[PDB]
Amino acid sequence: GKAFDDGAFTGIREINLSYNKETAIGDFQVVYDLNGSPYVGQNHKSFITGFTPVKISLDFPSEYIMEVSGYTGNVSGYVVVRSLTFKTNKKTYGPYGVTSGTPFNLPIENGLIVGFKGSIGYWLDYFSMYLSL
Amino acid sequence: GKAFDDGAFTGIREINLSYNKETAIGDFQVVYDLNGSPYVGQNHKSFITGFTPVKISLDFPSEYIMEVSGYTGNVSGYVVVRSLTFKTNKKTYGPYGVTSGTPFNLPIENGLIVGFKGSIGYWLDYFSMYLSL
Amino acid sequence: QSGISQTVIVGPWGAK
Amino acid sequence: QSGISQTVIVGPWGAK
Ligand SMILES: CO[C@@H]1O[C@H](CO)[C@H](O)[C@H](O)[C@H]1O
Repeated sequence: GKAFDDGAFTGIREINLSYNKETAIGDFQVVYDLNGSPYVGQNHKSFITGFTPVKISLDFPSEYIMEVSGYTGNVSGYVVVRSLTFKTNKKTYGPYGVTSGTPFNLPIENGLIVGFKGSIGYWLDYFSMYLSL
Repeated sequence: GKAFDDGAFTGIREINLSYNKETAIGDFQVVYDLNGSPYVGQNHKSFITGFTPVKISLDFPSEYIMEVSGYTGNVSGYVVVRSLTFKTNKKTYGPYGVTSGTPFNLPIENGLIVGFKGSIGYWLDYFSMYLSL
Repeated sequence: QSGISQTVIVGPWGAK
Repeated sequence: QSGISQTVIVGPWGAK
């Protein structure tokens, strides 16, 4: 996969991702907030194409993500993120993809996701999140 | 179960917990650092006996936790924390308990666990961690 | 603000 | 120190 690292911002306005229902999460792009202005993040694309695109448009600043969760599993020999769900104080977006494999979740009691990093090959291999008050 | 919330400190010196290889995590207690003095956290005890005690004494400050992981699952009709494992930059402590049910994990690329909170009845029901740079 | 300092908290894991 | 500010990071998930 190709590594990526957006760094840290001041919050999240929009998540653009893609997935396929037989495979996994494909591409990933975030529109951050930067001091109350939109910052259009790099668009991290899979080496292949075919995925169904989704736009998660949050009602910023009142709406924010409280939990990220997903499944990892094996697709044609690759262990990847097969599913993602984003739960905010307002509602749940997802699951997008295939919800089979080993689960993971990052629930947040206090604080904000303010950036993403990770790696994408054919699919989303893994990701980390920057957190801040 | 009975709620506990130790608050936030400067770091972690020692974790004392108990577990049963057929059930789940029981007692939990932490010796934090507070500006260079050990802060002896309240021993948060299970309602029941019969657990095995473990002392995780860390080489503070050069050694620190990088990943907490575990399983959650049924015991007696309750969803509880069935196992924990603590990985530092120096070694791995655990798994302690029963490594069955739903996996979870919190790996940390940057920052420190500085506090625990949660609830313990017969077993560790749930927990959260305070993070700081 | 209040005069109580704030910290990031992640969790909970276990029972909901 | 360096002059780059820092931020808590948690992860990775995705079989690592
Ligand atoms: C069997 O007693 C219980 O212990 C459980 C498992 O830990 C839960 O905490 C219950 O609330 C507490 O009443």
